Amino acid sequence: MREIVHIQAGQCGNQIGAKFWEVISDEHGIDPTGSYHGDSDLQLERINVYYNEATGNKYVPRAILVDLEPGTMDSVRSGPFGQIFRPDNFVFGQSGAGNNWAKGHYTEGAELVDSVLDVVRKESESCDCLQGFQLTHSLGGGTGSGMGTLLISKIREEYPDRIMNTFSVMPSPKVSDTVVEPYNATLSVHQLVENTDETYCIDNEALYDICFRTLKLTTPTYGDLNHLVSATMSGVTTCLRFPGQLNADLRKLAVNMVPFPRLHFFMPGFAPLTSRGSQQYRALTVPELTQQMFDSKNMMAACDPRHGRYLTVAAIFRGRMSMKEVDEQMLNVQNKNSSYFVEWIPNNVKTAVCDIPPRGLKMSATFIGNSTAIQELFKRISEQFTAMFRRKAFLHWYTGEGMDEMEFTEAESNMNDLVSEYQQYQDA
Amino acid sequence: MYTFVVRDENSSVYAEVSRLLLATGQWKRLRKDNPRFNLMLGERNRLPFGRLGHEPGLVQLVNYYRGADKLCRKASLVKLIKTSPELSESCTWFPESYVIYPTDEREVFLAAYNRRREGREGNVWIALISSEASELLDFIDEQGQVHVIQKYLEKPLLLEPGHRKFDIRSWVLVDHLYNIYLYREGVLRTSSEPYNSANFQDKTCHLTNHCIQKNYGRYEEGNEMFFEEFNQYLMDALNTTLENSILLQIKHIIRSCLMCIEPAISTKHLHYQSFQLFGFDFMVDEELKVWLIEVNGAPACAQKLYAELCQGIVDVAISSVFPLATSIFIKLHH
Amino acid sequence: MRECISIHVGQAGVQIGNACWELYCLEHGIQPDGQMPSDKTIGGGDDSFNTFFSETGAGKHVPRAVFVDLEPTVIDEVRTGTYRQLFHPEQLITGKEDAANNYARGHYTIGKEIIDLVLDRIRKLADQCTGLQGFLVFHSFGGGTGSGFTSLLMERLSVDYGKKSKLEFSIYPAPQVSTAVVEPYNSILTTHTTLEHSDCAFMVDNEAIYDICRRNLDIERPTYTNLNRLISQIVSSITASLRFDGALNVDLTEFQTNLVPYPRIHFPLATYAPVISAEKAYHEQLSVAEITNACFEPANQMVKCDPRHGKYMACCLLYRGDVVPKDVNAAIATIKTKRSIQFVDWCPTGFKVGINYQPPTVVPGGDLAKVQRAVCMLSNTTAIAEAWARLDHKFDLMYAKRAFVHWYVGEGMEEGEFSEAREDMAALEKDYEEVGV
Amino acid sequence: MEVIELNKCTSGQSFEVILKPPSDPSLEEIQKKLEAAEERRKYQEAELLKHLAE
Ligand SMILES: Nc1nc2c(ncn2[C@@H]2O[C@H](COP(=O)(O)OP(=O)(O)OP(=O)(O)O)[C@@H](O)[C@H]2O)c(=O)[nH]1
Ligand SMILES: Nc1ncnc2c1ncn2[C@@H]1O[C@H](COP(=O)(O)OP(=O)(O)CP(=O)(O)O)[C@@H](O)[C@H]1O
Ligand SMILES: Nc1nc2c(ncn2[C@@H]2O[C@H](COP(=O)(O)OP(=O)(O)O)[C@@H](O)[C@H]2O)c(=O)[nH]1
Ligand SMILES: [Ca+2]
Ligand SMILES: [Mg+2]
Ligand SMILES: [Mg+2]
Repeated sequence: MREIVHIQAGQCGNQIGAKFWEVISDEHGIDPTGSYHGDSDLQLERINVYYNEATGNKYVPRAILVDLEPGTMDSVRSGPFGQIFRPDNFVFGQSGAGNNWAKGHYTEGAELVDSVLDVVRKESESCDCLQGFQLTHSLGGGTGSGMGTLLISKIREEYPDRIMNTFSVMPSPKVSDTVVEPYNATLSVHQLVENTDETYCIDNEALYDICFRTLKLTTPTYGDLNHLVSATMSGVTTCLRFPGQLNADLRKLAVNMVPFPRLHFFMPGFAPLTSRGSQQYRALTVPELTQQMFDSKNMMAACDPRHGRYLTVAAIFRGRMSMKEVDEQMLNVQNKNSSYFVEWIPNNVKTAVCDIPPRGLKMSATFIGNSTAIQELFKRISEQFTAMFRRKAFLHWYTGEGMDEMEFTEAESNMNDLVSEYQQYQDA
Repeated sequence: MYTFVVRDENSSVYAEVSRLLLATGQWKRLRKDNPRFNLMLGERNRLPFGRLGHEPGLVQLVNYYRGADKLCRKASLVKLIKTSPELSESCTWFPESYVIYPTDEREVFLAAYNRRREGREGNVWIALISSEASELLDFIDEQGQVHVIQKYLEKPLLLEPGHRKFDIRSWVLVDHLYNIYLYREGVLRTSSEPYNSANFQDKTCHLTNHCIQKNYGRYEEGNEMFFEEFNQYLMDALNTTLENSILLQIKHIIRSCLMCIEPAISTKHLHYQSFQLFGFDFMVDEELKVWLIEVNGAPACAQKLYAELCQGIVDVAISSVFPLATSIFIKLHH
Repeated sequence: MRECISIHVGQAGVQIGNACWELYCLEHGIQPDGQMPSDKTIGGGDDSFNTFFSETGAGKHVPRAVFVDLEPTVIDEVRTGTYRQLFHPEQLITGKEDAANNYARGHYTIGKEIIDLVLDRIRKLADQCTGLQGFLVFHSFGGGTGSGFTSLLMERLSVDYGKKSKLEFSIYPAPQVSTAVVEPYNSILTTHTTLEHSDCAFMVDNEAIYDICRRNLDIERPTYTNLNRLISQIVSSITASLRFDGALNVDLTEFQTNLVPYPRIHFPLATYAPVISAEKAYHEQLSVAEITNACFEPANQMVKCDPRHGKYMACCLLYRGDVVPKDVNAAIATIKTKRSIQFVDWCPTGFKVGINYQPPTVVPGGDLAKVQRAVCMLSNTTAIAEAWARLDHKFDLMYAKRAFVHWYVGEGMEEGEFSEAREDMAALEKDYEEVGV
Repeated sequence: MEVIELNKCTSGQSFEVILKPPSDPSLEEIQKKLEAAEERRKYQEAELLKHLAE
């Protein structure tokens, strides 16, 4: 299986989504025209995973852009790689979702969703062998969160044997738009637990902290946060995009990473951590990459890895380096810290190497972990949800769109089940 | 930081070894079933040798030699001595022995019993100790399992004062390179009650086991005479050293037993590495002839010596493979 | 002359297939285009090599081979590779989507829809056989296709060709080069289902080959290419007696007869010597004594285990190069007095020896140096059960928490098949115990 | 000691040396298994689609 269909929803979804296509396009040698101007053949070998060929010979991203507002999509279209997207893959309403999950999922989103599925079907039909879908969205707003999870439900109904994966941005009070973000996040998680196969948890708390503590940026913008996201995203999709042995498609990644169907929320990690523009001149040694990629301070989800156990780990090393030194360092980490890797999944750490480094670095490592420490992320959202929900505060925004309190109670309970299910395996 | 697991709870020797390994702070202990160890201090029974040395990036080591039971079960030791060209029936430091079953060499045993009956020369045997043949065979089928019939040593050396029997325990460490190391300290395990040539029924004056004694404690603390004292004695009474009259023979026996099984048990070209501590039990007769009693695969030490020997185990068996940031052993040269 | 069909399943089976056939061509002087100048009977023959190669009127020698993968990438390499001309398109069979490292997906889901097509293309080769003796099956234990499709294929071959012999070459999983955490599951499931359908299986542990490549070839990080050239040398040692004139192991039936007294216990250990780097500048050539002695070193074995602590049921020595019986018997006499070799009571202590005078062929510019003499030992020893013990422990660890089981249940397999497969392995481990001490 | 069964040809030779003497499922049942599994997958899918219809 080859083709992945990419969907980006809402302001956050479309902003990280645009950056993703920007970064991977440069790696595959594709320019704003859709014209290849690269040297290596490794660049084109698996280009069909993400790109359509339309005679030119031009490469068109298999990408559908979705919003309930036109704003951020006009931003994308007049942005750097804006011309590359298929204009018919732009699907927008006018009325917005007002950071309201109920509007995205039930009222405004319901009005727009069929048009999105027409574009999904049109893209799915040109595929030799569709692998499945990736979605970029946030959980804190209304469109990416409410409408994004509506879309996932409808995509699963029409394609139940395909893999569904998400890059899901979790909200934090540190970088926050509205007080209702915990409501929107809890309702979205409930969906994600049932209808995705694999979810990369991108924690805005973590991205903020990395920017503040490590990159010495005193006031991080979304741009700074998204630079970390696009690097992580390029990293986690390396094995899908380039010639390679393991985690080479979406189903094989799921089979190695997900021991129990509900526990499919991954903590990504990246090394070296770099800020935008400002370059680093000294390449990292393989021992340094390996130490940094496993460091809590390189994690994109604000969870302490020492507070849990790793179920499974995938590690991707990028650049020209010694594969023998990689195996040794990877083996050294596990042997040194063996109590943090569950002993009932043997050889639960898999490593891949790709020759092509990302732009502006000679060496990089990407970490994908399924840790039971992710539970800290869900506990945090749960705490914020309950603080409001016990006084039913802000609920009228949701009941006004037809929702009952019961739906909140159920979504909370399911998220608490997920928490305690993680705790079960951290002690087994 | 080196790692290790512990799979034998009842081992005083290894309890002390781990305690020492922890106290260097360069060794970390893991849970029983974590496969990511450098060192296994394993179980006595059914040790999973098949699962060792298949962990990439880990040099693995275990404190047992697979196949050393050929030396350490009484039935197996007899078989090993009789059938190996290096030892043979011709062997002169092992008592005449026969292997006997209930539902085998019962036939060949009774044949040698009658040549003893010919000249009526001392015809007493062990299994537990009897004068007449058919009273031993009737004890055998009464019990269940397999056991050995062995010529009993009717003229032991007897310590004065007190007309006392004894046995010598020697501790031997065989490292991963198959160097054979004899711990310089041995121990004599003495009888307290005088030896009785004409009554084998009185059993605590004939069997020297440290448990079976507890007359106990009379002449030496806990029925344990150490080396300096026994040497002093042999000089004073018999005008000879421990070295000349006994230890030359002991060193010879130890090296013969262990050179014999070396091709069957060596881990020299294997994917994992082994060491083992043995306890060799020796009897000395009245002419100062040394006889091998048995070989113990999982021995305990003597209280006074736990510290020194356990430290040596760490020094020559463990740190030799896994070095950190004089000797108490005599190397037996083969 | 009696024909053999080779069946190569999944990535491992296909890539190893490529290496074997590459080597076969070099050994028989068959060119990339498929022409064989030294063959004088144009268009036919019943020479020993025709066991493996059929012929066309144009004089093309074509492998009696079928390649099957559930995904196209790897078979597409064969299709457009240097041996593109050798194979008929109908012999190269690909699906669209693979088994995703899942036994149940390879066996139940995707197996179902391709099994009839594969068996039909096998039938096309069988129809051209005057006297088909049976099958050589190459696959991994660890892959979804290698494990899942193979076991289904084996069940069906027993049905359609019940009289015919089936031999396996099986890649046993190693973490250093493995692609999936579920390989232990796939291995046990495929072994259970395949056990009755296989007459003789040669296991090759990737760990053992990986380490041979590191220690003896000085390869820092062995690739599949390194591993496969070594594996194909061992396979060619094993099949040489089917492809060359001789009186030992001349048909598939003789493999069971000579190597397998007890039908369930059908996994002989292969040991190979010597393995010598081609960029070793100065090499002192090894004698018959030295290479035969090396057959008793664990480091030279296809599976790391300890034959001193099991019992032998049979032992064949297969020499290539300048070797004469006298030097074999002399080497055996000396080795017998230095090593622990214990046969079971109900078998003769002894060796079946075969010598082919042509030294092993090496692939030009490959990793292996040309040697004057080499040997492959095939021994049926109980010690190989150590490899089952390892696999079973790993299976038990994951299954006790039912980790990943939902992937298999979701493909239509019942949970009970896990516990059934594991029970058969417990019985197998027991059989080896009873034979072995 | 004893060498037996010696066979020689142009290509090589074989022999035996002795050191010491001694002392299926049907086509129908397969079709059945593969269709049972298909039915279990059909049922799991129909359960999922019912739940999505709710
Ligand atoms: N020795 C060797 N092992 C291989 C090779 N290719 C894969 N393997 C091993 O086989 C296992 C993976 O199985 P594959 O054969 O790749 O899987 P497959 O049969 O193609 O099945 P799916 O891809 O799951 O459909 C792992 O243990 C690999 O290390 C090869 O060329 N040589
Ligand atoms: N052939 C013989 N002649 C004289 N005395 C003998 C003997 N065999 C055994 N003994 C005595 O009987 C005791 C029996 O101990 P033995 O070593 O045979 O078995 P065991 O396992 O109970 C003691 P350990 O725990 O040291 O192995 C010895 O300490 C020794 O004093
Ligand atoms: N990391 C990141 N987070 C964002 C970005 N834009 C918005 N957010 C976060 O996304 C959430 C609001 O959702 P948004 O995508 O703007 O609303 P929507 O358009 O209705 O889906 C809040 O948690 C914001 O902190 C962005 O560009 N990057
Ligand atoms: Ca011909
Ligand atoms: Mg917004
Ligand atoms: Mg495959």
